[PDB]
Amino acid sequence: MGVTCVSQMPVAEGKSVQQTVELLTRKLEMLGAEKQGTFCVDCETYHTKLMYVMHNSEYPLSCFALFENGPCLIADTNFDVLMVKLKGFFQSAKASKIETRGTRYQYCDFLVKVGTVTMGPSARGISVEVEYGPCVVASDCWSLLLEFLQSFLGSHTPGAPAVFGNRHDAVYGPADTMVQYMELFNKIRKQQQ
Amino acid sequence: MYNCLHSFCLSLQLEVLHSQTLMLIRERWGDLVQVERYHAGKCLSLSVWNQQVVHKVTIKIDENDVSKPLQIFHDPPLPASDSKLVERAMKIDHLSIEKLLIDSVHARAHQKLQELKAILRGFNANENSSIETALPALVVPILEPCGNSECLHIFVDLHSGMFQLMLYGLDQATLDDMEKSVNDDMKRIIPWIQQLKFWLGQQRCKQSIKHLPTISSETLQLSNYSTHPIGNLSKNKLFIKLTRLPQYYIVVEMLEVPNKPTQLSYKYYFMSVNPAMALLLQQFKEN
Amino acid sequence: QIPSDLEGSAYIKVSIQKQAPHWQTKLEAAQNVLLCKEIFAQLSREAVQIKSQVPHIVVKNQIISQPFPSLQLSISLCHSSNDHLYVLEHNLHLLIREFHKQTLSSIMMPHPASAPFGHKRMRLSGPQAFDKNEINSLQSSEGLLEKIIKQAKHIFLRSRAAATIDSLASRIEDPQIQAHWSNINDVYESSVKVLITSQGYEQICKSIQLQLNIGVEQIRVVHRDGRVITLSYQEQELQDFLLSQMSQHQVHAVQQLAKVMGWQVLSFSNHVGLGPIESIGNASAIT
Amino acid sequence: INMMEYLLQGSVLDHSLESLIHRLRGLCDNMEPETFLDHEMVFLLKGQQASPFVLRARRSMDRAGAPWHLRYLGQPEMGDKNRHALVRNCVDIATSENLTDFLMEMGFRMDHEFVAKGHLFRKGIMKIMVYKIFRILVPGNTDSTEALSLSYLVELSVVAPAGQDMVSDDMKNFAEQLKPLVHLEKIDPKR
Amino acid sequence: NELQRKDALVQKHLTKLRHWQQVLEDI
Amino acid sequence: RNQQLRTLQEECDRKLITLRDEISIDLYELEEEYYSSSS
Amino acid sequence: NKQTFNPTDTNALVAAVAFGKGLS
Amino acid sequence: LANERLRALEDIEREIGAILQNAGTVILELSKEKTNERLLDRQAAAFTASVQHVEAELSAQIRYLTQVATGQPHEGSSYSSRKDCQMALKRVDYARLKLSDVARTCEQMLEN
Repeated sequence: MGVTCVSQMPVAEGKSVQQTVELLTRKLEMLGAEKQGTFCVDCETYHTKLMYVMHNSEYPLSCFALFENGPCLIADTNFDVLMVKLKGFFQSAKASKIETRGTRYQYCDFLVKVGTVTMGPSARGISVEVEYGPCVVASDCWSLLLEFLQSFLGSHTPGAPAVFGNRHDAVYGPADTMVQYMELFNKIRKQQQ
Repeated sequence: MYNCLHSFCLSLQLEVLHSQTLMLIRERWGDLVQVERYHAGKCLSLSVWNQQVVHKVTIKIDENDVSKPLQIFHDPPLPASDSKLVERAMKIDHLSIEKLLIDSVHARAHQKLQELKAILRGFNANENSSIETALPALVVPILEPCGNSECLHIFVDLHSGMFQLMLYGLDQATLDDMEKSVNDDMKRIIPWIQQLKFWLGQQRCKQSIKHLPTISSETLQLSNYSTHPIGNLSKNKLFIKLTRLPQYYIVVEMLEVPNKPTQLSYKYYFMSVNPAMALLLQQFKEN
Repeated sequence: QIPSDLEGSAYIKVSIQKQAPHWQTKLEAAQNVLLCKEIFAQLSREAVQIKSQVPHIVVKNQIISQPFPSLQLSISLCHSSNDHLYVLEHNLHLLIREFHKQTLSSIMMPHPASAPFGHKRMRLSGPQAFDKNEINSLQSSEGLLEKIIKQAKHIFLRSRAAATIDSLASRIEDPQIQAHWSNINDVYESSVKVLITSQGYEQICKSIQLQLNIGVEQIRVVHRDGRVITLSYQEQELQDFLLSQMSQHQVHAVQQLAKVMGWQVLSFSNHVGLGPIESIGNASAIT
Repeated sequence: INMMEYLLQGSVLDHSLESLIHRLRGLCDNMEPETFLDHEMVFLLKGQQASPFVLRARRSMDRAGAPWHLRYLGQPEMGDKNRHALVRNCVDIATSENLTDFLMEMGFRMDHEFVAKGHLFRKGIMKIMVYKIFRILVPGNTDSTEALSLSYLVELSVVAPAGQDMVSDDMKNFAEQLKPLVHLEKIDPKR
Repeated sequence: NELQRKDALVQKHLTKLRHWQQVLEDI
Repeated sequence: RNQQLRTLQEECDRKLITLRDEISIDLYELEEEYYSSSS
Repeated sequence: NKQTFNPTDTNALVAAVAFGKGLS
Repeated sequence: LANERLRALEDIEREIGAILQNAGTVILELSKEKTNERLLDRQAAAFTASVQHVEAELSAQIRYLTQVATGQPHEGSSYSSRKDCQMALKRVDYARLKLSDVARTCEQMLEN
């Protein structure tokens, strides 16, 4: 449960999504980040209100059920089986499977995951996720994340997701990352083009 | 009387050795040794260093010459003669099959270490590597004045026959890559040893400057780099930034001395820095 | 009536060398023999089959390992059938006892009646979402041999560090050197506090104090003034380190003495850079 | 894959209970008893179908930090594959503690709550639970409760993969090791 | 004085050791 | 039997821990004396 | 000879845990 | 544990009492004159009471054994606690030997 920040890297106005991904991972290989594996994020929507089922690679035994403004469930992987057991009350709502695939770089307690958002065959955007391991309280280490994002994003540097905006000493949780991913995926689905 | 009680005792010894091999296969070895043939009272034949991860040791009582004890044949090697080891690999007066297996495989591991030492002296006459025999090990030094560490230790795991390498401060990935390449073929040890010179050199620099106030690095990502003489240096360098005063770098370039293959030559430059730019470079005097 | 194969007395014997009510007694002795056979079967199987750094030799009832290059560890099951370190034998018994009790644990019980079965933190991994590292840390069966060899490595390294500190306290009398080992150890960690004070001025000169964290193959040094240096397992490194620290103490004593006697400290350089090159470390200077 | 639950069920009057427990401490594994105390609540989803979906949620009140538990139990298989045990399809899910609130969003409504307090033993794969079912009145409160009957309930359960025979026979033998004290049998859920 | 101080320390330590041997013998 | 053996184990461990603390204090005194010896 | 289990209690309890008979 | 076993011991003694009461009754009947015929009736009632309550105790214990028999070999044990207690005692013994050695070196130092 370290503080994370998820953002959309824009298209760059030219070239492929793969070339901009090559640019970002090249900058990361400059700064001293090392590859430590790959990562995948899956999101599907289920309807009778909409519910989302999401899977991270980082929490491989967990599945997250996101009710868009309601509460989040975290459960083990057998939750997927329950949806197959539901199957009449909650239809699968196909042509809305969405994934991000990429490599995860670690640079001194910073985890940077740069993925290509792929609705079916076509890749339609770049997701960038930066997790800061040690900090556990949102909006306190935010300036650290801002300097790291200003170091390698440069321009298009995001600012302050609304999960931070609940201004307390609230401990950040793993549900907030999947909330940010769900907001990003909805923005990319509405972006479409 | 001698024929009856000698034949019975020798086949009893073969039965004891077969039961011991089934104990070893069941308990501790397990597919590192396999029984090829067993004819009760006639012959036993075991297979070590198998093809899956080939070699054989056979014990035969001859159907003639009741005077002699049990006969041992190492039929795939017919191993090369090292006078102490092949002696011990040719007696089962002790009724331990594991001692026989270990002594035969020990002699083969000694032959494999000696062909490695032959490869190293083929690349470098006046080597100073050494074979230790308690475990079968080859200690090869990478830089010529060296400690007991900073030496590549090579072992042969004499239950599988592979090579296993050991340096002290190496990362595990490069050690796995070296082990895989050497266990593929011996003659690729010599490209690695040269690569292990420069790495070791950086260790001997980074231990040096640990008490002074510095930050060492192997890569310095500044601009220019293709016009400034700092681009026109070797790829084995070390950038030592002074931290009490930044914009000041001491650059160590490591080069191979041509005749001596186990020595390095250092060159110290003094860079200054402002998208960081190089500014100037001077080389210090040798002595 | 005890089974044969369980009579007599047996015990594990662990050694480090630099080299190449009547029925109650019977049943306790036979149970002890059974547990020693269990221990040695576990150890010998892990020696033969598990790939490890610097591999071992298992002959019949004896395991020989070389944890450090000058060191030889030997584990032997002495079965009587009618130099020894007790600590490792006792820890062997407790390790195999914990390895048994892991299967029969109350952590496998699911308090929710509906909940199936299995470990507790593996259940907590689902809702309280765990990373890769916590998941792998929960499920990592490290064998007995790795644990015992790490314990013996720490014992030998700690004894060498104590020996070098006491040899410097015996030989050198010019500053002084003290040590205070901690009360509490682990099986893989100890700690000292090394002072270096002059003889009659223990209030003035309290500026060089160290703390060494003797791990398994590393000695990690934390200075008083925020310098962290990781040495290696050799005993020349610690000797040269403490020699350089005595040399810096001989200058910090004069600085804090000129503080007392009212003299004015014109110049002070902790590692001076002019003059002859010193072999061990840098030289210090005041005026 | 899809795991199946094999059940045998029975009951035991409380004044003989201790002998049962002593018998179980002989036969089950070398353990102390567990003394679980759980709150179970049943949600249902009144869909279009004649059969509404059912879900069971358990919070282990006694142990702090125990994850909530969801259980979906399929309808029993009428096939005579395992003739001697209730063979059902079981989907069991560990969950966070906002579950009820989440289930309120999914369309689920509560049916009944009950506490269950008892002991827990195991034998290999088998799980023996001997518990008393406590009716909750004053539905929010978990303290206002009354015992449902004098008898404790005894369940012998094995959760394991689909099909997978020679399971119900071992449960038959373990039930027959208790047969003077308890009568365990495959009781159908109808009436 | 160093000699006399060393002997005083070892005597106190020896009395504590003998007391602890008498304690540990009684288990 | 289990409860009796647990009580014996706990008595042995309390004795050992108190022994370790007293020996540690003596070791501290001896270390100060030996290292600060003039010789 | 003495009865250790009442089977009507068995049916009542399994009807109480199989569905809501007796709880609500 | 001592309860049912002491019941078995009492039934042993009462079997002896049954045989002795048989013998005493025919002892009194063999007498030339047996004046205490009331005592003969008392010994007869003693004999029959002994046989009857021996039957009662043994029938009750066979019933109780029928209630708690299982035919299964009781997989419980107490081995691990004995093992840990033995390790604790050997720790204490090791510390005793080492304290003897330290005290012996202290005696060698103070001895001169």
